[PDB]
Amino acid sequence: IRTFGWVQNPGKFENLKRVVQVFDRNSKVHNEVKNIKIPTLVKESKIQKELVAIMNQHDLIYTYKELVGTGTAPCDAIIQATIADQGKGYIDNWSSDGFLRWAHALGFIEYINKSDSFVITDVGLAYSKSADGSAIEKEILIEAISSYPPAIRILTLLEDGQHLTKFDLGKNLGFSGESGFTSLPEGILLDTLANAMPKDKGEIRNNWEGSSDKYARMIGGWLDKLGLVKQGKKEFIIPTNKEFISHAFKITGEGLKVLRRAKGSTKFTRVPKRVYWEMLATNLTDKEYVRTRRALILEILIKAGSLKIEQIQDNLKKLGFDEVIETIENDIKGLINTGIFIEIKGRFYQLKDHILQFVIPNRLVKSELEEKKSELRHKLKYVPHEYIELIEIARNSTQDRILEMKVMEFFMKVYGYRGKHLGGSRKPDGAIYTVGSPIDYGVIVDTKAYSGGYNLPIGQADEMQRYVEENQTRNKHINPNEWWKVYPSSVTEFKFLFVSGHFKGNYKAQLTRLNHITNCNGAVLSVEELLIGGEMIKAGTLTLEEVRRKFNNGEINF
Repeated sequence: IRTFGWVQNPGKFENLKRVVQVFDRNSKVHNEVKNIKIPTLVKESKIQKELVAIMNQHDLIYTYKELVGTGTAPCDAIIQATIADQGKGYIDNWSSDGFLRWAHALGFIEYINKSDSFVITDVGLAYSKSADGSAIEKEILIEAISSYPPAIRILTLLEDGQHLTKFDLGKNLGFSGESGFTSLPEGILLDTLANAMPKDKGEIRNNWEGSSDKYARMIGGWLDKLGLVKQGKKEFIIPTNKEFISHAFKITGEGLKVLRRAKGSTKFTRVPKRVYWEMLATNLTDKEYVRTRRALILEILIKAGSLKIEQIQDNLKKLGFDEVIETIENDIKGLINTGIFIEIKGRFYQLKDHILQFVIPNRLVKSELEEKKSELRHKLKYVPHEYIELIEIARNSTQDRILEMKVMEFFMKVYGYRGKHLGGSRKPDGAIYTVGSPIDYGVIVDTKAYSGGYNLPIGQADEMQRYVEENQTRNKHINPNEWWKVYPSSVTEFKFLFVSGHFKGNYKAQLTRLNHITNCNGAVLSVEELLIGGEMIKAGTLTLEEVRRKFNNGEINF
């Protein structure tokens, strides 16, 4: 199982070409690589004789392995050897993969499922022989990218002349909210930037980003170099101050022409867009099942006219995929969010685009986590479905940050709390409070993504005791950042909360101890109860004064 259609890390277009010119038997690089680079940088004789040989065939076809190899490292493959490092004389198996994913995404090479192999295409050879810097090579490049949905999607989001950051773009890019397509609330990120030390501002301004923010910056950078978009820093007035984001873009004249024609408002047909099963889901545990489900919905829309979600669900069921209307609706917003045009008029959907033939490989049991996503999408009628994605995100350690921001955002936007997300090693992940309640109270929050079920290690319970007491003592020498100022002075009653995928073990004993030392009440909250409690605030069957009483030094269950 592979994953394509999305690249996260930077590379030179001059290196992309070389990667392509290797599948073309009559190019210089092909010979240069197989006749010089490989026998030189590839020591282990056996693989060395196997690779040049493979590059020696008449009709060239390379398997994933032959191109990417393995890493830890020595030269293990073709791509590795045709591209030198940014200093070895070759690149690793990670950067090799980005380049493979990149060549494939723009359509210069095609993937043959089941054979786990690639070959050059029609436009790839033309790209290969194209003169460097010529007007024709540029032409080939712009046509290639126009068959790439995400690029078309980035262009659609800037069509009105808007000036947006990678975050404002990322939130409406791909299958938004789920793992692999996450975006950091801009407003929340600028806050961390405004109160940061000038020595860390740069890293936060450019390396603090969600998956979709990554893709938006990359795709946006591709379009910039081709003249379809213009990258320029966006500025903001953030009072603790002034801040700016350099990864911002704005459409151009040549970009609107490309979009106009891609929409179908021109005298020429649009460029047929390439879509593959491997692009309909990335870092999702159940990506094999989900990829198929979204693939089959695309198909139905394709061979059909105007349809009602119930008919789509109906057509889907015939294929053996028992889905609920809102899962199908979320799957469609993602298709739209990746570059495909599907008009929605009232209760009817109708695809209006030109997509080519893609193969659904091996044509699968729904996992317990997806069934839970399905249950909550068809149950929580007020909760923006995107939040239900936190149930899976909360089980991945690598996702603390987005978990951080997204949980605080839900508190303020859905529950109705005031306050904000803090984060860092000296501040709690968030500090929220109420206004106008019978008893206005404050809350100290800490979140944590963990796989399996948090038992609340004494280490994290240790870090929370520090926040609760610092809000009691409030000494500027102990903590010069006086974070507690976030709270209104009138507030005197505080609570502490730990939020995670789900809890198990003797977490209660930790709560009993912290309550005894600080005298404050606290609790633990599973992400699913966070959502359940937020849909109640909205349904009207739960109040912020009822939450107050939930802190009983145990687990909260609404």
